Amino acid sequence: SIHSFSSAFLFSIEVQVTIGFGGRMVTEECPLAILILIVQNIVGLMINAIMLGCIF
Amino acid sequence: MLSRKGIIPEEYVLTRLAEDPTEPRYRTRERRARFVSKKGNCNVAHKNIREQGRFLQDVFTTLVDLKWPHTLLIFTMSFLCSWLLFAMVWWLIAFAHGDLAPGEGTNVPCVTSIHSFSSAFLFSIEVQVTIGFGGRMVTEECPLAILILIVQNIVGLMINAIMLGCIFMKTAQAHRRAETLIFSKHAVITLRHGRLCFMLRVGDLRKSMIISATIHMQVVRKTTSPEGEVVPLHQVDIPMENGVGGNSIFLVAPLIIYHVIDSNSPLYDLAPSDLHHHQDLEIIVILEGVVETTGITTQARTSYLADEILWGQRFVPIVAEEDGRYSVDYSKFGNTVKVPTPLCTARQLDEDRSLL
Amino acid sequence: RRARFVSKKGNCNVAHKNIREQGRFLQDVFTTLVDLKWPHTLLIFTMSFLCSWLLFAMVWWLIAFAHGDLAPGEGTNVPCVTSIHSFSSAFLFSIEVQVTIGFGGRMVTEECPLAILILIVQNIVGLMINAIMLGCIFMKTAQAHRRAETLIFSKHAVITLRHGRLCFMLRVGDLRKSMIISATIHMQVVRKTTSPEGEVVPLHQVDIPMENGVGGNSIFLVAPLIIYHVIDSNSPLYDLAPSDLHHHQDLEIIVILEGVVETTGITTQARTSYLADEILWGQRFVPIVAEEDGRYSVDYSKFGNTVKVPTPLCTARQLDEDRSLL
Amino acid sequence: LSSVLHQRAKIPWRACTKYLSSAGILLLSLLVFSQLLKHMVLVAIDYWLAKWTD
Amino acid sequence: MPLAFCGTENHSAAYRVDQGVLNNGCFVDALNVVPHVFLLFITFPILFIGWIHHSTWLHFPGHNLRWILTFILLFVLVCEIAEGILSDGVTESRHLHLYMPAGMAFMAAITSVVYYHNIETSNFPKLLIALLIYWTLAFITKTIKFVKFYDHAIGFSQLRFCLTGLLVILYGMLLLVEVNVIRVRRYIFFKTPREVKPPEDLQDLGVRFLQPFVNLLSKGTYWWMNAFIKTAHKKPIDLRAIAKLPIAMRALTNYQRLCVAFDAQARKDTQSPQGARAIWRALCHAFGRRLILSSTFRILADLLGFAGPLCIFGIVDHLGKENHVFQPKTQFLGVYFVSSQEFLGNAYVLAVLLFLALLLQRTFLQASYYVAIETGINLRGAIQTKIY
Amino acid sequence: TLECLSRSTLLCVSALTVISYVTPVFLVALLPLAVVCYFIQKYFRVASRDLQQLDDTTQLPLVSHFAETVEGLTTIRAFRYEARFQQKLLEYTDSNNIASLFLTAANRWLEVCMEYIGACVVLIAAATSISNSLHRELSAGLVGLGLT
Amino acid sequence: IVGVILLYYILGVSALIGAAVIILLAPVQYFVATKLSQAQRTTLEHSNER
Ligand SMILES: CCCCCCCCCCCCCCCCCC(=O)OC[C@H](COP(=O)(O)OC[C@H](N)C(=O)O)OC(=O)CCCCCCCCCCCCCCCCC
Ligand SMILES: CCCCCCCCCCCCCCCCCC(=O)OC[C@H](COP(=O)(O)OC[C@H](N)C(=O)O)OC(=O)CCCCCCCCCCCCCCCCC
Ligand SMILES: CCOc1cc(CC(=O)N[C@@H](CC(C)C)c2ccccc2N2CCCCC2)ccc1C(=O)O
Ligand SMILES: Nc1ncnc2c1ncn2[C@@H]1O[C@H](COP(=O)(O)OP(=O)(O)OP(=O)(O)O)[C@@H](O)[C@H]1O
Ligand SMILES: Nc1ncnc2c1ncn2[C@@H]1O[C@H](COP(=O)(O)OP(=O)(O)OP(=O)(O)O)[C@@H](O)[C@H]1O
Ligand SMILES: Nc1ncnc2c1ncn2[C@@H]1O[C@H](COP(=O)(O)OP(=O)(O)OP(=O)(O)O)[C@@H](O)[C@H]1O
Ligand SMILES: *[C@@H]1O[C@H](CO)[C@@H](O[C@@H]2O[C@H](CO)[C@@H](O)[C@H](O)[C@H]2NC(C)=O)[C@H](O)[C@H]1NC(C)=O
Ligand SMILES: [K+]
Repeated sequence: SIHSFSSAFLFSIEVQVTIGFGGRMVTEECPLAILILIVQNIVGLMINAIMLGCIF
Repeated sequence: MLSRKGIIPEEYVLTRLAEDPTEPRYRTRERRARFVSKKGNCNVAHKNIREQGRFLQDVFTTLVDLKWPHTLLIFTMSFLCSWLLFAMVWWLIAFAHGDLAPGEGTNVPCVTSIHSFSSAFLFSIEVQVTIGFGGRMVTEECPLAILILIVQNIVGLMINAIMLGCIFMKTAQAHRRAETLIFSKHAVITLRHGRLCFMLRVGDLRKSMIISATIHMQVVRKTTSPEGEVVPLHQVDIPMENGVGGNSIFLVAPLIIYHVIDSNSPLYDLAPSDLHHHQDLEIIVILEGVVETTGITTQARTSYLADEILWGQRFVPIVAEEDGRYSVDYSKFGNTVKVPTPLCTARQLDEDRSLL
Repeated sequence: RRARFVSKKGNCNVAHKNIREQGRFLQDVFTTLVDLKWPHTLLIFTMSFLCSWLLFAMVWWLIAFAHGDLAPGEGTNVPCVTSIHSFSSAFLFSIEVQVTIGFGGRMVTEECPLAILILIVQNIVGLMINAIMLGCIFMKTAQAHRRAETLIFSKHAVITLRHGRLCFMLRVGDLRKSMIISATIHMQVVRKTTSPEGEVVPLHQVDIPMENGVGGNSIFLVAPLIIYHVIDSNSPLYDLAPSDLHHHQDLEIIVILEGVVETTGITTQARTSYLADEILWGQRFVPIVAEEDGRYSVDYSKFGNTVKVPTPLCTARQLDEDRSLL
Repeated sequence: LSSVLHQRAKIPWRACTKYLSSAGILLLSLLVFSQLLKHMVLVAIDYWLAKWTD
Repeated sequence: MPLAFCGTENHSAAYRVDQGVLNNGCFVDALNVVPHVFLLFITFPILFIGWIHHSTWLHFPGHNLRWILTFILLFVLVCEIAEGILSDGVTESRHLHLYMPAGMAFMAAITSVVYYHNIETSNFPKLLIALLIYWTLAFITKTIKFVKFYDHAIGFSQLRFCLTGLLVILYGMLLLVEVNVIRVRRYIFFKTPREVKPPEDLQDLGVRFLQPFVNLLSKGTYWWMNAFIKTAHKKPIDLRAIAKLPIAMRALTNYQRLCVAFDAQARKDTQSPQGARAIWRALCHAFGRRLILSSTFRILADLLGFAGPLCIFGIVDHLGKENHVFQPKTQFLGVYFVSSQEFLGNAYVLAVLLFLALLLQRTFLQASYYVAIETGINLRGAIQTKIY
Repeated sequence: TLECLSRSTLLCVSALTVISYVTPVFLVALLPLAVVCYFIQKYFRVASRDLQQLDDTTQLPLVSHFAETVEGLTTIRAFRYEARFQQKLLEYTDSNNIASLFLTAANRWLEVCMEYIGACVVLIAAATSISNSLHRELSAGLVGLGLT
Repeated sequence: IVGVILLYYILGVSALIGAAVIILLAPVQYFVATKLSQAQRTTLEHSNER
C-alpha cells in the first residue's frame, strides 16, 4: 500500500512513533526494507531516550 | 637448516672490559615514584588485597557508567539480539506447528501469515517494539504462542526499562566527569610580610565557580618518630594562613595558596639544600568543593616535590584593572620570577628576629 | 558475653522499644517496592503486569459474554470488540491494548459504550503501571551504583608511643579504587560516667580529638593511614589503666569515617567499634607502604599485623605528672 | 628518545661499503650474480618438473 | 529459489510435522541452532560491558582440559561445516540446514572460550553459569540428533554419524569440566566457596616472564610477548624492564630440585662415587618430567608435518582427474550423506585440513622447542650453582 | 651470516614469485601479509638486538665472579662471607638466565608468528590453485609447484 | 623412518634407492664437520697466541 511520498511519510510516522496501522506493512523478499526497519526502529528508540533524558 | 648455527663452536673468548657506552641512557633514568601524580592521578600499588567477591551488580554498574559511543553499541546489540533471539523461537513454534509447511487452509497457525524466517524476524520486531502491524498476529488454542508472547513482552519491558534508566543516569552523572581546575606546575617559597610563605596558584577554567571550596595541604614524609615509630608516608596537615584560619577559599580569579612557615609548621626546617629531587619532602594540595550547576562534590589533588618547589621566587601579578572589568592573563598564570630574598633556613630565620 | 553499642562491622546492634504508634501510611509501601532485590523486583513486576493483563482479559471476556457476541452463530449485531471468539482471544486483545501492540485483528468497535469506557481504563492503568515500573527502575538503578560498605578497619586497636607521648591509635583503609572526597574522622568514647551531682548517664559519648595538624576532623585516604588521638589531660582516657582490658570492662571506642564518594557523589558512613579486649597495649602498627620503582606498594595482608614494643605500663595521670619530676 | 633512534640504526651503507670496498670490483659482483644464478635455476628445475609432470 | 533452511525438495515438502515433529531431520537440526543462538544473544552484551593484574590471574580447575577440548571441538566443527557443504552439492536446493547449524556452533564455541577466558582473568565465577546452562543445552539437543540418526539406522558408514557421535562426546567431556569447576570452587547453590588465590610467584611485581601463568593458547602462541615487544620498540630493554624470573625457574629452586635428585640417586645406590652414571641419572631424574614433555610435543609435531605432503598428494591427485565429477551418490532420508572415503578426497576439504594440520604442527614444534630450551636453561642455572 | 642471509632471502622471494605466478590472485593476497610481516620483522629486530646485547653483557660478570672465587678462595672463606657470595652468584645466574630466556621467547614469538603467516599463505595458495584448475584448467603440475 | 616409509609408498622402490644417497652422504658430512672443528681449533690457538 505504498503509492506516493505521502504514503511513505505516513508509513514512517507509523513505525517511528510505533503506531503500526497495518495498511502499510513490511513484507519479506526485500531484505533492504528489513534492514532499514531495524535502523529506523533503533534510531527512533534512541531519540526517545534522548527526549526522555532531556526532559528529566 | 638455513641458520648460521648449523654447528655451535662454543669457544671461550677473551674480551677486556668495556662497559660505559657513548649514550648516557643507561643511567639516565632516575625518576622516583610518587603516590600522587601531577595531574591528580594518584597511583599506589594495592598489592596483596583480600579477594572480595564480585557481583553481577558490578557489571550492571559498569553498563551505567560506560561511555556514550559504547552505550549505543551495547543497547543496539541488546535490542538487535533480543529481537533476533525471539524471532528464532517464533520460527521454531511455527515450524513445530506446521505453519511453515506448504499451504493448507484446514489448520490455523499459531501465528497467522508466518511463512519464512524473514516473517518471523518481522513479527518479533513488531511485537517487541510494539509496532504491531497486524498482518502477522497471534491466534488462539496455541498455548505456547500465548506464553512466548507474554515472555517477549515482559523481556522487552525490562530491556526498555534498563535502557531508559541507563540513559537517564548517564545525562545526570557523566556531565560531572570534567576537571577544569588548574594548579601551578612549580610552587615557590617567598618572603611576604617578613615571614616565609609557601605559595602555589590555582585557577578555575569553568565560568561557574566551585561552591564552598575547601583546601587541604599535607606534607608527606617518612618521618620516623623519636620514640622509635617508623611510618613510610606520614601525612602532616598544614594550616592555610587565611583571613580567619579556616579552609574556605573563593575561586573567581586564581589566587596564591600561601602558608606562613612557622614553628608549628613542619616546614620550619626547610632549606634549599634539602630541595633536591631525591629528598623526601612532598606537598599535597587538595581543593575539594561542589560545583553549583550539578551539585556533585569535586576534588582535584596535586603533588609538589622538593625539586618542583622553587625557593625564593615570586608569582607574577595576573589581574589587571581595566576600565570596565578585570583582565586575567592566564598565559603568565604559573610563571614565577626571581626576587632578592634571604636564602637561609626558616628555622635559622628566628635568629634574625632575636638579633633585632 | 558483653553487650555492645555498635557491632564490629557497623551493624549498630541496639534495641528500640516503647515507641508510639507509627504512621504506617500508604506512601511507605512504595518505598518497600523500591528497595526490593533484583530477583524480587522482577518477580513483583512480572506479577503486576501479568495480573493487569489477566484481570482486564477477564473483563473483556465478560463484556463479550454480556453482549452475547461469543455465542456461536453469525448475526447482524456488530460485536463490541471484533474477532473475539474465546477467552484466549480475549486475553490476547487485553495484551494488545495494554502493551499497546495493537495488532488490529481484534479491534474495538463503536457498538457499545461500555467497551469504550473500559478501553480508557485499560490504557490509563497500563500507562500508570509503566510509569510506576519506570519510576521504580530509576530508584533501584541508583542502589546498584551505591556500593556503600567497602572500608576496612583493623580488628584491634593499639595504645602506642608516638612523638614520645602515649596515644590511642587505629587504622583505616579504603579498599575502593575510587576516592572519598570530604573525608571526616569522628572518634568517640562510649562509657558509663557518673556526675558529681548524682546524674548517672547510661551511655555517655564523649568526643575525642583526632590530633590532626590543623586541629580538625578532615583526613585524606589514598593509602592506609594511622588515626591516633594523643591521650592527654583533655581526654576521658587520661584515667586509663592496664587493668581496663577485660572483656566486660566499661569502655568502648567508636570511629566514624564520613565522606562523599567522588564517583557516586553521595555521603557514606563506616562505623566501627573497639572493645576493651580489642585494645592492645604495647603494640605498634607495622609500616605498610613500600617504595617501588613503578609505584608505591601497599601490603594489605599486614593491615592489622602489629609489633610488640615496651611501653610504660602506668597511668597517664602518673606518667605525664612524672615527666615534670623526671 | 633521540638516543634510541640513533642507537637503532643498522648502518647498512657504512658496513656494506666496507665489505664491498675490501672485496673489490670482481669478487663482489661475481658473488651477487652467482648466488642469483643458482637460485633462478632452482626455480627453473621445479618449474620444469611441473611442465614435465603435467 | 529463495534461501530455505530445510530446502526446496518436492515443492518445499520437507517441513512436514506429521509422524512426530522430532522425527523430522530438519527440526532436530534446527533445535541444535537454538543453544548457539541463545549463548550468542545472552553473552554478547556482557562481553561488550566489561569490554594489580596478579589479583585477576587465578586459573580455574581444568584450565588445560578446557582449551584442548575446545580446539578438538573446533576441529570437528570445521569438519562438520566442510561435510555439510559437500552434502548439498547434488541437489539444486540450498539445503541450509546441513552446515548453518554446525557453522554457527563453531562461532558459538569461539564465544564460549572468549567468555570463559574473561571469567578466568576477572575472578567472577558466578557468571560461569551461562556456559553450564548452555553446555547441557548444547548436549541434550545434540543427543537427540544422535539418537535420531541411530533411529533411522544411519550407521558409522556415513560421515555425519561419526562426527555427531564424536561431537556429542566432546560436548559431554567439557560438560564434566564445567561441573568440575563447580565442585572445586563451590560458588553455585553452595555454602562455603573454597578459597583459591593466585600463585605467590606472580604476587610480587618483580615477575615479568609470565610464561607459566598464562592461558594455554597463549602458552603455545606467546601472546604475552606482544606487550614486551611493543614496549621494546620505544624504551630500550634494561634490567628494570626484565623483572626477575618466577620461582619455578629461579637458580635456587633449580638447585633444590637438583640436590634432591642426588640424594635419591645416592641413597639406594651405596656404591655411587657420584660419577658419570650417577650424574646422568641425577640429570634424568631431575629434568625428565620436562624432557619427555618436549619429546611428546616434538614427536607429535613430526607426525603432523608429514600430513602436508600427503595433503599435496591428495589435492593434486584429485585435480589431475580431468573428469571433475563429484557426487555423494546416496540420499539417506531426502538429504544426501557423504562418506569418509570421499570426504578426504575433495580438494578444498583436503586443503582446509592441510591448513589446520599446519597450524597444529607449527605450534607443537615451537612448543617443543621452548620446553627443551627452558629445561636446558634451567639445567645451566642448576649446574652452575652446583659447580660454584 | 652473509651467505645464509642471501640464500634465505633468495629462497623466500623465489617462493613468493612462484606462488604469484601459479595463482595471480595471491599477488592481491600478498599485499596484507607483506604488510603485517614487515611489522613482525621490524618489531622483532628491535627486540632482538637489545636482548642479544643484553645477554652478552650479563655473561661478563657471572663468569668473572667464578674466576675471583678461585683466585681468592682463602680470603673469601676467611672473611666468613661465603653466604653473601653464594647470594651474589644466584643473582648473577638469575640475571643471565632470564636474559637468555627472554631471547628464546622473542625467538619463539617470531617463529610462531611467521609460521602462522606461512600457514595462511598455504591456505590462500591452495584455495586459489584448486579454483584455477577446476574452472580455468590450470596445469596439475603447477598446482603441485605452488603448494610445495 | 616415517619419511623413508612414506617415500616408498609414494614413489615405490625408486625413492628409497635414490634417498639412500643422501642417507649415505650424511656420515661424509659428519667427517667434514668433525674436521672443520679441528681446523677452527688450530686457528683459535694461533689467534689466541696472536
Ligand atoms: C510467564 C513467564 C514470564 C517470564 C518473564 C520473566 C520471569 C522472571 C521470573 C523471576 C525470576 C528470574 C530471575 C532473574 C534474575 C535476574 C538477575 C538477578 O537478579 O540475578 C541476581 C541474583 C543472584 O545471582 P548473582 O548476583 O549472580 O549471585 C552470585 C553472587 N553470589 C552475587 O550475589 O552476585 O539472582 C539470580 O541470578 C538467581 C540465583 C539463582 C541461582 C541458581 C543458578 C542456576 C540458575 C538457573 C537454573 C535454575 C535451577 C534449575 C531449575 C530446574 C527447573 C526444572
Ligand atoms: C576428530 C578430532 C581429532 C582432532 C585431533 C587433533 C586436534 C588437536 C587440537 C588440540 C591441541 C591439543 C593441545 C594439547 C596441550 C597439552 C598441554 C600439556 O600437556 O602440557 C601442559 C603444560 C602447561 O603447564 P606448564 O606451563 O608446564 O606448568 C608449569 C610447571 N611445569 C609447573 O610445575 O607448574 O605444558 C604446556 O602446555 C607447555 C606450553 C606449550 C603449549 C602447547 C599447546 C598449544 C596448542 C596450540 C594449538 C593452536 C590451535 C590449533 C588448532 C586448530 C583447530 C581449528
Ligand atoms: C638459540 C637456539 O635455540 C633454539 C633451539 C632449538 C632446538 C634445536 O633442535 N636446535 C638446533 C638443531 C640441531 C640439530 C642443529 C638448530 C639450531 C639452529 C638452527 C636450526 C636448528 N634446527 C632445529 C630443529 C629443526 C631443524 C633446525 C630450536 C630453535 C632455537 C632458536 O630459538 O633459534
Ligand atoms: N592559559 C591556560 N589555560 C589553561 N590551563 C593553563 C593555562 N596556563 C596554565 N595552565 C595550566 O596550569 C598548569 C601549569 O601552569 P603554568 O602557567 O606554569 O603553565 P606551563 O608552565 O605552560 O605548563 P605545562 O608545561 O604543563 O603546559 C598546567 O596544568 C597548565 O595546563
Ligand atoms: N516513643 C515515641 N514515639 C514517637 N514520638 C515520640 C515518642 N516519645 C516521644 N515522642 C515525641 O517527642 C515528644 C516529647 O515526648 P514526651 O515524652 O514529652 O511526650 P508527651 O508528653 O506524651 O507529648 P505530647 O502530649 O506532645 O504527645 C512527643 O510529644 C512526641 O512528639
Ligand atoms: N588484606 C586485607 N584486605 C582487605 N580487608 C582486610 C585485609 N586485612 C584485614 N582486612 C579487614 O580488616 C578487618 C580485620 O583485620 P585483620 O588484619 O585483623 O584481619 P583478619 O585477622 O584476617 O580478619 P578476619 O578473620 O576477620 O577476616 C576485617 O574487617 C577485614 O575485612
Ligand atoms: C519428495 O520428492 C520426491 C521426488 O522424487 C517425491 O517422489 C515423487 O516425486 C514426483 C515429482 O518429483 C511425484 O510426481 C511423485 O508422485 C512422487 N512419488 C511419490 C510416491 O509420491 C516424493 O513424493 C516427495 N515427498 C512427498 C511429496 O511427501
Ligand atoms: K505501539
